[PDB]
Order: sequence, then structure tokens, then C-alpha cells
Amino acid sequence: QWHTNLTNERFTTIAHRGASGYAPEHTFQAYDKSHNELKASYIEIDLQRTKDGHLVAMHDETVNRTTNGHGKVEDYTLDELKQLDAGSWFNKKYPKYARASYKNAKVPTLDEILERYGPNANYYIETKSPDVYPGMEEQLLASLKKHHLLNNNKLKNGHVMIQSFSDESLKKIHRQNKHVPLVKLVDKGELQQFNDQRLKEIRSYAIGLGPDYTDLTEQNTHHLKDLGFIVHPYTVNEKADMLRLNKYGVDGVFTNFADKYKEVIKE
Ligand SMILES: [Zn+2]
Repeated sequence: QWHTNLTNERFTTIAHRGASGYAPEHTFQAYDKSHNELKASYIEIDLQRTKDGHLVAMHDETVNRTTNGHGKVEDYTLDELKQLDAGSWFNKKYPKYARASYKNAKVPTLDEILERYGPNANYYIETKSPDVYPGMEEQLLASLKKHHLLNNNKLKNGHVMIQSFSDESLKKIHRQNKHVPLVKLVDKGELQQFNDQRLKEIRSYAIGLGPDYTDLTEQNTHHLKDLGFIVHPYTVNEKADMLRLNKYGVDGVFTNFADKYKEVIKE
């Protein structure tokens, strides 16, 4: 009596920020690698937004960690943000995985990503609390429509998952479009803070739950599955954790190493 993935996979492989173990996160280089090379199921995208309102792929609110710039994304126009090197940081930080072609990798827009990988790819897209980037949900749904991904064929086939820590962001999307699959993201320590009534009211808009993997036991995974959730823990990079959680009966993981999870599905 347990819901499975919409993709027709028993275990789905969410490429966390693209192939971010091997390539600079949230770049074409990284998304190319996990989509085309490693054959991961999802392209996972974190949304920020520029000064002039463009949705972009970046994990932090600031450009500091992953570029040769400093400051918040919203303090850059798109033109200015496109001058930044979003790849050389990765060569410094992980020299065994370094590549000369990663130098001067660019921050991609959401529009560019959806264009590049097209309507047949699957996307796992993250929104914020509604007070950090007001309008971002409406912008996101509009960009999805433009790229033929809100077509309800595409939706029931798991081509779009929208994830957030924010209830209010997800509830907003559920009102504007009840067909888009929604994934509630859970903090470290937070899953245990939540009773059945809370899990029921989450369940009224989210099919998906995305806890920190270290909060998952066999007992609680089974409980969440009995409540009708698809469970996709984050971020699982080690093969021993991958196997352990798959045996709990999760439906997939967010991972920096998509090859490793797909090997565990096999082995
Ligand atoms: Zn994320």
C-alpha cells in the first residue's frame, strides 16, 4: 500500500547540483555529466534570483563559495553574474577532479537549463521562503509552462518535482497548480520533532518528503511510507549508507556521486 516514483523507477537517482562530486555544482559541465554521461534520473536545481529578476541555479544566496565574486546573487544583474567564473573554485578545492574546461564555467539561468536538457529530462527544483524572493513560484511555474513541462502528461510522469523546506512556498504552488508534485524538505533533527497530525497536514500538499538521511531509521522510514510518502533522503555520498537506506525502503537519494548510487541499485 505504498506509493512509488512517478518516473517508473524503483530507485530514482537525484543528481544533487548535477554531477557535483566530479564537476562544479550548478553548471552546464555538471548537469551535462550527470544527465548525459552518468545517466542520473534527475537534474537537481537550487534557485536564486538576480537584481533584474532572472531565476538562476545557485545553492547559496551569495556568490562567494562557488565563484570569483562576492555578494548576494540579487546584487548582481544577469549580465554581471555571467562575467563570473563559476568553475575554477572546484579545481582548487578538489584537485583530483580538476579540469581546465571547468575554468570560466558560467552560472546558468533556469531558462537556459530547461532549454538545454529539454522536455524529456526530469527536474528537481527548489524554492525558498516566500519572503526572500517574492514572485519566485509564479516565475518558476511560468518558465515550466514555456518549456512544455506543465503539460499533465509530463507531470504525472515525474518530469517536475518541486522541493522546499518552506511549507508556505509549497502550499502556494499547490493552490496555483494542484498537479505539480511537491516535496517537503526536512532539516537535520527536525523529522523527530513532527507528530502524525503534522505529517498528515504535510501530506495534503506534498507527496514527497526529503529528510536528512541521518534521521532515518527502518522504523520511521516504514512509518512515512505507510503515510503515503515518497521518501528521498539527502545527501548520501557513501555506498554503505546508500545500501542501508535502500533496504529501509526509500524511493531514491539525493547524491553528489550518481554512478555510486546506480552501482548500489545494481549490486
Ligand atoms: Zn537542494
